[PDB]
Amino acid sequence: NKNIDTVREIITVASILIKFSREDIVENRANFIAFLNEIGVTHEGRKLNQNSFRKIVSELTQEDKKTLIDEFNEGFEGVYRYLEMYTNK
Amino acid sequence: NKNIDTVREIITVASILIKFSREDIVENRANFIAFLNEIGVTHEGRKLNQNSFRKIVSELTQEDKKTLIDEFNEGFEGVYRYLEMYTNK
Repeated sequence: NKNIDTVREIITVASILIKFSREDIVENRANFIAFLNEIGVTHEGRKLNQNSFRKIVSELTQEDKKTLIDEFNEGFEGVYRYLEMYTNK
Repeated sequence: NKNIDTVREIITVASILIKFSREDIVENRANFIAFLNEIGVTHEGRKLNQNSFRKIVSELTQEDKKTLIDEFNEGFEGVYRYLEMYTNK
């Protein structure tokens, strides 16, 4: 629906790669975007574009992030340092 | 939010698993539920249970399934064969 929904399922997904200890895929946004289209993570039901990716992950409000922090306590903490930093453009 | 939302992020995560050729996890609902508790797919802001898992996948409407067909073109073709057959109880 909005931005969080998509970040949400890419949080789980990239924590798979963290679970398997393949943080290298996570370590670059573009490689990861490609990876996104490949395994089929969509935004608003559409394919996920390079610019429109960066706006989803980065431009979130504090609210959206608190909502992730509340539901994905330990999970988002770690992987959201990773996801944030690797798309510090 | 609703059942579809749940299946949605769990879909992409299991296409990760078949990307890595780890269909052993996908091949049974229970192993998958365990893995759901691992990576942290939380449904209605709550922990995902064995019975509550089977509802999310099963009770979907034809419209909900068609919704995933339309939004997750490539992915739900593949993984939703797999996902559906392995939880025909």
